[PDB]
Amino acid sequence: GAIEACLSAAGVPIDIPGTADYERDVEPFNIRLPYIPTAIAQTQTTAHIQSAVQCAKKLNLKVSAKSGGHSYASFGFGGENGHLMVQLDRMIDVISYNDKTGIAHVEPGARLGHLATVLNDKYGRAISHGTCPGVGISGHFAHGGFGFSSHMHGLAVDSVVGVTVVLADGRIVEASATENADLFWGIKGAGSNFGIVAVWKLATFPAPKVLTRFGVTLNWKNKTSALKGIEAVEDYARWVAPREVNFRIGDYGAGNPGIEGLYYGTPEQWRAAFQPLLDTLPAGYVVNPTTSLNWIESVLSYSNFDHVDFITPQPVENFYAKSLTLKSIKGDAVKNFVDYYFDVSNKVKDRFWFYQLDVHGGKNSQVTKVTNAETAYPHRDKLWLIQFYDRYDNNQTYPETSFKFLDGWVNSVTKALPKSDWGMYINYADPRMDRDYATKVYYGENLARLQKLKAKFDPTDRFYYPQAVRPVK
Ligand SMILES: *Cc1cc2c(nc3c(=O)[nH]c(=O)nc-3n2C[C@H](O)[C@H](O)[C@H](O)COP(=O)(O)OP(=O)(O)OC[C@H]2O[C@@H](n3cnc4c(N)ncnc43)[C@H](O)[C@@H]2O)c(*)c1C
Ligand SMILES: *[C@@H]1O[C@H](CO)[C@@H](O[C@@H]2O[C@H](CO)[C@@H](O)[C@H](O)[C@H]2NC(C)=O)[C@H](O)[C@H]1NC(C)=O
Ligand SMILES: [K+]
Ligand SMILES: [Zn+2]
Ligand SMILES: [Zn+2]
Ligand SMILES: [Zn+2]
Repeated sequence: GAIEACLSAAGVPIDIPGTADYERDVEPFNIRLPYIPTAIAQTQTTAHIQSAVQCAKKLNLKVSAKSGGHSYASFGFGGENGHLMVQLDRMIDVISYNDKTGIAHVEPGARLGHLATVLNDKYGRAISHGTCPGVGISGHFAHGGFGFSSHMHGLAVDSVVGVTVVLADGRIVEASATENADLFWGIKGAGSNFGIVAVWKLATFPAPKVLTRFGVTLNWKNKTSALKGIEAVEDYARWVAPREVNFRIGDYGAGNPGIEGLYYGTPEQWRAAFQPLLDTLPAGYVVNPTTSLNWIESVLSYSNFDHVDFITPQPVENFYAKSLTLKSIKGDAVKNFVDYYFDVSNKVKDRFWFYQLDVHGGKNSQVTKVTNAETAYPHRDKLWLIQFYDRYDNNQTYPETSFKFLDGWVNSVTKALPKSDWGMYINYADPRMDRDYATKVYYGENLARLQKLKAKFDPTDRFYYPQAVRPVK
């Protein structure tokens, strides 16, 4: 067909329907949302990426990059059938490392586990990114990237010092603080909007030698306990929590909430740093035993797998997810949250679900040392990052009536807050919002600048997906 012929003439490898490569590359991480691209360009070089974009232009197609394919909305496909899909996951190398500056150049199909493995094993270096080893560098870094080092060292995006980008017109350009700084600003938080990143240029830190994983089983058996407890954790997060502590409250057992965390220091140093919160928690919590880790052991520890060096996709899932970023959860917000928690959520027994309340902001959070004005990322004024997750078996159909579960929980918080108090996080992409509403909540106070930037770098909407920023001049 026209697109196949076009790709072939340009020397761009293409997946053939019916082959193993096609079957692998076309599989969404969220099998709730499969999409059928018109063709899959399995790129090996920056030139292939540029050729693919060129082919999209001449055949008037929409083009979408897929890196680790972890988009909760399958946006790597385009969020709909019929795009040219630029499949990036064979481009996995740390192109170069500079031992004078600590800057690594990295290909856009490297997964977080593979990246961490190469930087640590080969160079003794580390970056602050997410926990899941199969996640793509590109989708992740482009929109933020939060994990168990973000309090200490900031977002994955905060490591970005430069990018090589393929634009909607197929030109290759460099972006950094001193070259195309407007484009650089957009890539660092809304990067799916402005081109396909071909090379990430990343600042690293020495791989930590002394880390302690900690956990506390909270044992909140009623509404009172959970209200008092979430309050105690916010206060600590807002005012006390030292730089070295990274943690969240999570519940993976429909009523068995815990704190899990990573501390930059010894077990004794953690205990002293956390003790003020321990003194305010409702009585009946149990401090679980600590685990002493080095950098690469910690990556493995929070993995949920027996290895981390992933160069292929991780097992697919079948789910819906939502998110919230909040200034505070105090007042009616936490009251409504806890009611719903016990009256509704804890009686949902037919599938696996979770929430995570991430300590994202607060006084000593590195995330918060960058303003909303400095990069595309719009949540620098938010203490909490919240994930809600609703997962069925792969052989089951996600039922239409099941959406209202996470919808209800999110509403219970939002109805209690002014609109300026909360947003949503595009790395926990929720496709059940129209283009205008979603970009309002994903990008906050930065949306007006993003729209103007979009009208400069993608006026035709070549990179269209249902939740892309609108080009507005
Ligand atoms: C599946 C999964 C996701 C997780 C997990 N844990 C996370 C955590 O510890 N911290 C977080 O902050 N987020 C976590 N997430 C969510 C993921 O971070 C997001 O789902 C990321 O967006 C995933 O990125 P990726 O795997 O690369 O997703 P894609 O579906 O390929 O792309 C998403 C988005 O990005 C665009 N895009 C891809 N590639 C490029 C390039 N090269 N240039 C520009 N834009 C690109 C896509 O088109 C799409 O729009 C844990 C788990 C298990
Ligand atoms: C919620 O649960 C907690 C403990 O799980 C309750 O506190 C316990 O119950 C009574 C009343 O305070 C005390 O005699 C116990 O010793 C408490 N146990 C612990 C471990 O502290 C609390 O009362 C409950 N709140 C309610 C039911 O409203
Ligand atoms: K198609
Ligand atoms: Zn590897
Ligand atoms: Zn308080
Ligand atoms: Zn293994």
